[PDB]
Amino acid sequence: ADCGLRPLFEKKSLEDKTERELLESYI
Amino acid sequence: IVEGSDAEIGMSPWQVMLFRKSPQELLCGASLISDRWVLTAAHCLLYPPWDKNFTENDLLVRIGKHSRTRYERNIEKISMLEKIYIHPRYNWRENLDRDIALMKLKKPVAFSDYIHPVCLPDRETAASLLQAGYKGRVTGWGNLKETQPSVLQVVNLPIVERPVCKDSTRIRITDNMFCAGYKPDEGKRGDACEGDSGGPFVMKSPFNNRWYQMGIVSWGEGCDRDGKYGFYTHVFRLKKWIQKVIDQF
DNA sequence: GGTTGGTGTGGTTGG
Ligand SMILES: *C[C@@](*)(O)[C@H](CCCNC(N)=[NH2+])NC(=O)[C@@H]1CCCN1C(=O)[C@H](N)Cc1ccccc1
Ligand SMILES: *[C@@H]1O[C@H](CO)[C@@H](O)[C@H](O)[C@H]1NC(C)=O
Ligand SMILES: [Cl-]
Ligand SMILES: [Cl-]
Ligand code: NA
Ligand code: NA
Ligand SMILES: [Zn+2]
Ligand SMILES: [Zn+2]
Ligand SMILES: [Zn+2]
Repeated sequence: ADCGLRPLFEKKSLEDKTERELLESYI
Repeated sequence: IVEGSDAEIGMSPWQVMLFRKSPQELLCGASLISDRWVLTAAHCLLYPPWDKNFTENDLLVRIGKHSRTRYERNIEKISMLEKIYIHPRYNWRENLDRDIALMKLKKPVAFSDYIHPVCLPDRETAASLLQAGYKGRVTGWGNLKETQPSVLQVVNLPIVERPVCKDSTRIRITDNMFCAGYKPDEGKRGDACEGDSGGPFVMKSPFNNRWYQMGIVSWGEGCDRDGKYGFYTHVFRLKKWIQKVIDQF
C-alpha cells in the first residue's frame, strides 16, 4: 500500500541527511 | 528529544502532534497509520497518577507540522477525534505494559508532500529489523533535556539487547516493550524525553525502502542518562489488537 | 514567501 514512502525523499530519489547511518547499522 | 537535530521538511510525514485545547498545549507525539487512524501511547490519554483521562473532545490532532507552535497555513491539517481506543490490557499501575492507543479521526485526512502514513510491520519485517545494534529513528517536539524545540527534532538510536534493557532498570520489562539508546561507553548520546511519548520509533527497511513503525515512545527514567535507555512499545507484538480495532471500527 | 494567500499594530500564526 501507500505507506512509508516520503514524497520529498524516496519518491524523488533523494536521501535525508542521516538515513545512511541507519542503513550502515544493518551492516 | 535530547541531543537530536532539527528534522528536514517532509522527513517524518507520519508525525502527528496530540494537542490539548484548553489550555492550548502540546500533549504528546503520535503517528498516522492510515488516512483515518492515528497511533499513540495510551499514557498520553489515560494516566490516573497524573489525573489524566482525556475524552475525544478534550483533544485535537495536528498533522503535517514542522514548527512546534506556529499554525502552518495550508500545510498542516487539524483533525477532531471521533473515537479513542485504549488497549484493554494497558497496565498503567505498574510498568505501562501495552502503552498503546488508537484514535479514529472524524474525517479522513488527504495525503500530501507533508502528510503520509508510516507502515506497520508484519512478522518478517519485525523478525528481520528488530535486532540489537540496528538503529531506528525517533522524532518529537518533547523536551530537549531532562527536566522546548522550535521545530520537530530527530535522533537515530540503536536497539539494545533485552538482558541489558532488563538490567538497566528495576521496572519490570515485558515482551511488549523494547529499549534503545547508546551504552555507557559507546561515545554517542541521544534519547526521547517527556513530551515525546506517542511518537514513532521507525526503521527504514533495506529490502523495500519503506519506513516501518516498530515502536512507540513510552517511558524512561530521566532523559539521556548514562547507563539508562528509552523504552518503547513493541508495535508488532500488539499488531493483532491494532488490526482488530481497525477492522472492526 | 515559506513546508502556504492575501493581506497583519494578524490570523487557528513569526517575521
Ligand atoms: C508520556 C511520555 O511523553 C513519556 C516519555 C518518556 C520517555 N523517556 C525517555 N527517557 N526516553 N513517558 C512518561 O513520562 C511515562 C508516563 C508514566 C511515567 N513515565 C515515565 O516514563 C516515568 N519516568 C517512569 C515510570 C513511572 C511509572 C511507570 C512506568 C514508568
Ligand atoms: C474517563 O472520563 C470519561 C468521561 O469523563 C469517563 O466515561 C470514564 O469513565 C473515565 N475513565 C477513567 C477515569 O478511567
Ligand atoms: Cl479530570
Ligand atoms: Cl477536575
Ligand atoms: Na542513556
Ligand atoms: Na503569513
Ligand atoms: Zn501517496
Ligand atoms: Zn481531575
Ligand atoms: Zn463514524
